[PDB]
Amino acid sequence: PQPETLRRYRAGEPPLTGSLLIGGAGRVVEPLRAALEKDYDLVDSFGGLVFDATGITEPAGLKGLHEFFTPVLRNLGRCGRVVVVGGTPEAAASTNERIAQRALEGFTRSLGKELRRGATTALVYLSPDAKPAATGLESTMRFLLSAKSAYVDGQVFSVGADDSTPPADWEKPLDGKVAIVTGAARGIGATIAEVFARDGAHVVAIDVESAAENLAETASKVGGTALWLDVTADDAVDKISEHLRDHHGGKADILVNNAGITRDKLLANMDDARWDAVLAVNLLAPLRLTEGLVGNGSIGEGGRVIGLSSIAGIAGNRGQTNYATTKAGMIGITQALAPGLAAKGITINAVAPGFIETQTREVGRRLNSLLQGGQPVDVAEAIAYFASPASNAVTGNVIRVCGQAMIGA
Amino acid sequence: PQPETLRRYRAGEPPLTGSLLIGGAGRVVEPLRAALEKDYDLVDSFGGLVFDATGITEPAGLKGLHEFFTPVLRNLGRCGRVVVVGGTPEAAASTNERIAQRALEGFTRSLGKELRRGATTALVYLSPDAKPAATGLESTMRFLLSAKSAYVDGQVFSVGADDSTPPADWEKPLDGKVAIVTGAARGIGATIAEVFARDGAHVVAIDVESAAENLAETASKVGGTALWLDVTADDAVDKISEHLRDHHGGKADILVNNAGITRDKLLANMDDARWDAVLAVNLLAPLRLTEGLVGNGSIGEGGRVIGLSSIAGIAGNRGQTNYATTKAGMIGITQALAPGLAAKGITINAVAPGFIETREVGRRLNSLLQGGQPVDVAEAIAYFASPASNAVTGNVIRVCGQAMIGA
Repeated sequence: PQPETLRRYRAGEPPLTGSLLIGGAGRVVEPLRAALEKDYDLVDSFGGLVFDATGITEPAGLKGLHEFFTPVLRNLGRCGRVVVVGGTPEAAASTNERIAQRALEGFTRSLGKELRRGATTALVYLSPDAKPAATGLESTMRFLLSAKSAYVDGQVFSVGADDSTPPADWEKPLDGKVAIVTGAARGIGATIAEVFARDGAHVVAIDVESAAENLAETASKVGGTALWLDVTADDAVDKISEHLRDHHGGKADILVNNAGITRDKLLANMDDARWDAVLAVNLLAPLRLTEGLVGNGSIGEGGRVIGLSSIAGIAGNRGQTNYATTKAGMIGITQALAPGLAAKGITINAVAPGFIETQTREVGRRLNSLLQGGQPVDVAEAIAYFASPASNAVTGNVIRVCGQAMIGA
Repeated sequence: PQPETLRRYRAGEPPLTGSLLIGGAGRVVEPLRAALEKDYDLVDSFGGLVFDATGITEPAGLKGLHEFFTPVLRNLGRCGRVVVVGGTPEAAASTNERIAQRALEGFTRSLGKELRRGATTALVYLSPDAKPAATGLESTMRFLLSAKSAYVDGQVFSVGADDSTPPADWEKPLDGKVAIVTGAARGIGATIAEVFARDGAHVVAIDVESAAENLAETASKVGGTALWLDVTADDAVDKISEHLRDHHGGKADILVNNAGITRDKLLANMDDARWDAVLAVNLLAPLRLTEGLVGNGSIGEGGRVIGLSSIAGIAGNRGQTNYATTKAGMIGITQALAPGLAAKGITINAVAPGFIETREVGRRLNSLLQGGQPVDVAEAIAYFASPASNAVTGNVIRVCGQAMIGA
């Protein structure tokens, strides 16, 4: 009983390898069909199973989940996508509807732990205030119903009421956009830059001076520019804005707060410098860069801020009272600023990676529904989803990229 | 690292095994000191370490956690208690403060994973509209700072703004209260009935007809009354109301929705009966009983509803799409009904047990290195049931020894 080689994004291929079945009842089934009609193969294997649960307003109606899924799970293909779409529970028209809509999460997390051959589950809630066409839902569904979401599993997405505008080209969604990526010389940051450039964006790649030639290498590979910077410095916002003005028209559309450090130590053995330095790089700097780049006009309307939280921030981790406080605080930034940024036309989100390959580890690779570690592209893809200019109805969200890792809160 | 023999509640014993250090800065350290002064040993080990974080309004201020805890952890006693008290992040007076208070949860859960010898952590949030005396905070701090909270670890408790009255005797907190406990013939339900009776309550023990014999025994052993019936039936609310009318002036103070069943099957193989039975017992019935008993005034002002969720309903489990959906549903009832019930002076909360002895892998995969005991789940429920926990509602607390599994 072993790990599937996971399907990942490749130019030119259809989003799903099988057909797309949209079932259930409520307000989303018909407009989603109309929207996905021309790029997806509507009803082969099922590449995708979508259930509209928005019509379920009492716990007695949860039966529809069973009635829809049980006959069709046999036909779900390799790396197939299961998504349940509900109404935001707090916004339901009754306490019965709230209970039912909330119950949907026990279902989708459980079904993630049953699906085979790299297939995944997700739960998406849509505001009851979205218009009937649900154009604000489309970027979320397109990311989920595709190879891009390869390592995102068992999670919950929250879409608001606003309408969206599709990008000129769904395969080039970040075309014309300027994106700043911190910690961009290596690892996940370098890959965010890559996936960003692939989607059409011009990247400002930031890292510390010691990451020298590595930062130039990334910058060259992605067709962007290298900016050598300590993000904790008093003058970081000024220097970032100066580079924007000198090389990118004074604006950025996107900021990815990817740079991060660990200094693991048990609390009983913790020193001031290890606490402070991790707090400075991981929490204080992304807060200062977000408030300062928005505040000086560098990032404005249509803007996107994505932070890197992590599983240790949600579940805790031994020797990481410093790091986990900062990753929990990243979630705080994301939740606290979302209402203010909305008022300025900016979204803010966070991606929380689990076990991702590449510079005990055995357990860490195995302990998830997908039976394997993730790849840096898997995290980059979740982050580009949020960066989309059609993702304006997504804000306040924290999405683990973890293979449905067992560990949590 | 070996598992510790966990200290559990026994009468006449001190709540903590060493002294109680209360530190930090904000609106809570002083009034909390004043409240716990006569019943605790304020400052031989530390039996408890409480840090007031409410003063922290910026991320730069989180260093106070370390400055408080780091020097004193050396002396934290066996089965010791660490609690950080913060201010509800949603209610913060600035986005900086929300961010800093939100961040406290990475801190308490990571520290849960470091603490040795049985000792546990908790985060408590207190509404910024609570009065300076913080009397609504007292039931939660007293549960946490005692042996009763033995298997609760790494969790997050949410206290509102309302004042509270202490019971006449903190050791008999449910004296003169009437409690309905479903699924009470055996197991966790029978133990809830016992702990309730220990705490001075009159228990109305409910279970099914086939359990009539076992239910009678339990009722006699706790000094309560048995009432067998099928909680799914059209007449359940009537039979219970009728029973209350007879024995307890038509009124119950507490309802515990403990009855629940599993019919495990992968969804690909799920049949109608296995889905429907599990939904009916575990979700439909508790809801209908709550709404019914509230609806006819059997549960009124001072009321307490407590539901059994479980870790399955939070994290999911293979072969439990039915049972998980019901247990997430119980969290749904908790959260959805809290606002309207609060207007009637009733709280509603849920406990979500982890691995409880009643196999090798789930026993050990928690910070406490051991499975729980049915008493540990009972205590959590009795904590919410308290007449002094009226400022505690809409909470979901796991009783899992800080099991690694989660969402």
